[PDB]
Amino acid sequence: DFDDIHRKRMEKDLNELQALIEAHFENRKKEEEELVSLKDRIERRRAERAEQQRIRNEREKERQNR
Amino acid sequence: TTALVCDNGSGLVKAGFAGDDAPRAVFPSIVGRPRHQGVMVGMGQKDSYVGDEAQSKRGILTLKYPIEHGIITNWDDMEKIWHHTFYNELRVAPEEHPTLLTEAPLNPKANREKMTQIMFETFNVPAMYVAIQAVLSLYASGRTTGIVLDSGDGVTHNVPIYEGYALPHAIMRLDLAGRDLTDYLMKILTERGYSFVTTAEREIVRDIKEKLCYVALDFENEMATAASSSSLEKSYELPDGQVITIGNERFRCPETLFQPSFIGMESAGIHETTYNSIMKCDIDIRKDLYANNVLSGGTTMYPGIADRMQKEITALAPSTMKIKIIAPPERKYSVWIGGSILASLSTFQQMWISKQEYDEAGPSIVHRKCF
Amino acid sequence: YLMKILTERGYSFVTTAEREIVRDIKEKLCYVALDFENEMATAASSSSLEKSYELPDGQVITIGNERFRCPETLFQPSFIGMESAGIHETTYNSIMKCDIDIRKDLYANNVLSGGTTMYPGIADRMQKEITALAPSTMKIKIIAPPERKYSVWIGGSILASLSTFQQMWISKQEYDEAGPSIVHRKCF
Amino acid sequence: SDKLKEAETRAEFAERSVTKLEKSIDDLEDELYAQKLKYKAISEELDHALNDMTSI
Amino acid sequence: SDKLKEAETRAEFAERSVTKLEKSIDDLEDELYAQKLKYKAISEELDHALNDMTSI
Ligand SMILES: Nc1ncnc2c1ncn2[C@@H]1O[C@H](COP(=O)(O)OP(=O)(O)O)[C@@H](O)[C@H]1O
Ligand SMILES: [Mg+2]
Repeated sequence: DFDDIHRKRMEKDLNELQALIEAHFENRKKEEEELVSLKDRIERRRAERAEQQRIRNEREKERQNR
Repeated sequence: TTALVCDNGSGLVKAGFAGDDAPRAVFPSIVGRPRHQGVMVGMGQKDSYVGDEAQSKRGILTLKYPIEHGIITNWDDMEKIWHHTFYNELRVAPEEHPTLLTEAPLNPKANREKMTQIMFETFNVPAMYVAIQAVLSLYASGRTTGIVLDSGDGVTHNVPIYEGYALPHAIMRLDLAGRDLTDYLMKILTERGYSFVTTAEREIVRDIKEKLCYVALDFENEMATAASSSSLEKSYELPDGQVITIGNERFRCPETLFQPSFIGMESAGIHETTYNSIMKCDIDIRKDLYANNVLSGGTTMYPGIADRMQKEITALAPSTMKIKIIAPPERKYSVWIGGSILASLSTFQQMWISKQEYDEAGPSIVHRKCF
Repeated sequence: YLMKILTERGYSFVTTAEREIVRDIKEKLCYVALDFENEMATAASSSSLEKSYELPDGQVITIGNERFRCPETLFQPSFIGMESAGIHETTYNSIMKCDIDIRKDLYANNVLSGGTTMYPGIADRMQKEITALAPSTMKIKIIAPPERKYSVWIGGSILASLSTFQQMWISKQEYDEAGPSIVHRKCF
Repeated sequence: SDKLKEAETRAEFAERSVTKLEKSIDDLEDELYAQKLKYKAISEELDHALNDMTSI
Repeated sequence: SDKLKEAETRAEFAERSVTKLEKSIDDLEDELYAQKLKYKAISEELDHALNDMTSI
């Protein structure tokens, strides 16, 4: 007894810390930069949609104005 | 085959196969019948949602715990909980697995006998064994001595053990536990305007207690500080909005543990029943018990309790002895980890209550040599 | 109320037959304003709202700010002298009487039905009002299917077509044994 | 005449509604992107912290 | 008849546009709200970490 405390504690004392650091690094890398880039891409597409909407609205208002 | 280490508890049922690190399925032990009428046809509405399913439909249920203070008050509901645990959370038929239940100290005999009778007749297990909830928590710490304070959610008990020889005359069982703290918190929240009454809102108050409350190192200084500054007021968002702000209710709810006069209980706090439990022991093993005080159970997870308790005991104890409080990070599942370790032992493999033995002596076999 | 406020321009409808004409006017022209005071101010300055309508015999009429004042009575029942609160606040009160744990689901699944909820622009006014009343965190969503008028009957057809429901009918022999008071009994 | 008056009127309502919807859509999307970018800035704060934690 | 046909088709197209826009709005709303809850949770756990640091 009291000799399995080493073999159940020291293991996770380093392996768990290193593995969680690895998980945090990979999750941040996968998540944050890709999300910001994708949001910028969607913003550019949204601006293009806004331009298309403005053009169509203006041309239809020009024709229909009677 | 492998053994099933179930642990009924009172508030959270923890179960899993023997030999692992953590319980496989942990879910509240509540059985809630619906209370309204119900107009949709064919919706597939059941008559009783148990376990973690009734913590999601709790808006239209009346949850009721089947275990009040360690003892079991509603046997049909407890049978339903066990059936759910075996068949849906573990999906292993009990006909092929030994079981290791756990029971608080100083409980009524009839409860234990009915438990074994159910396990042998309804579920028809091969062999079951009942163990005291504190010896397991001592197993999990890897010690062999020490006095363990297992403050669960139903009942707080304090079993001292030396060199493997338990001291039956020094067990101090006190019935203040997490549930009474939930009720007291729900009662002092009314001083700001928030009223929780329904049995469903008791769960919300429990969540508030878990996430916000903490044990003060010194009570009077905290009461004075919270009454002048506002650095303590932490806010919390209800399940529908309308955030609430908890002031000095934060450290007044768990203070009831050290002053049970708050909820009208006469007895002394958990800081003084441990010292009394030690002083009943012999004069030559008091140093070891002082040095190996073990904490377990859910309710001992309050942030800052391992320092308050040490300060209190150091105040009570003689100045020469060293007071050390073992507070492992895996406190909540300490009893179940110990249960897994005990069930995995080879020396223990012949202590099970085999079914043929029960057939020969009846349910009263549990009080006999097979304890 | 529309028939009563039309008299402010000169058009008097009195006969019970002309109530049908006023109903047609209400159906075809009235709409619910998103913001009441701004619309009242706009209709009193410009003339972009005045829509005309041809009676069953000629003599077209022009409806001004009577357009959004008729259906505004729903959100301010004080117009027709009723004390109670509008349909924007009785829904919030009906929610708040429910238990504290099912309020989010009710907030997110508010359903509109019935004919009178077909006014153009009501699904936005009601959402704005409830969002004003409700806590800021909850999401308020208003389900307004295009088949609103017949929603009750479509649901009735679905319910009558169910197999599980086939044994809930009040069979005639049961009525013969317990009288007409059978409806309040188990067969609801 | 009744039919086409109805159709054009409800169509005009549809156009104004849909344009309001488009303004709503753009505002929601841009606000979502701003919030997500704030979150990713927080994530890179945490990632700098994790690089410090590389001390372990 | 010609004006009626053209008006009806324009109306139906705009209507289907309306429905699709509503669906898109709902989905983006669900995702944005999930992000919002994620942010609140991360901030709250961050503050809990700060208070844990205060403790120790
Ligand atoms: N993190 C926590 N902080 C404070 N209290 C907690 C925490 N977790 C659980 N509790 C309290 O402990 C109780 C669970 O105790 P538990 O050890 O599961 O009891 P049992 O011995 O019946 O298993 C809960 O009712 C809750 O009130
Ligand atoms: Mg326990």
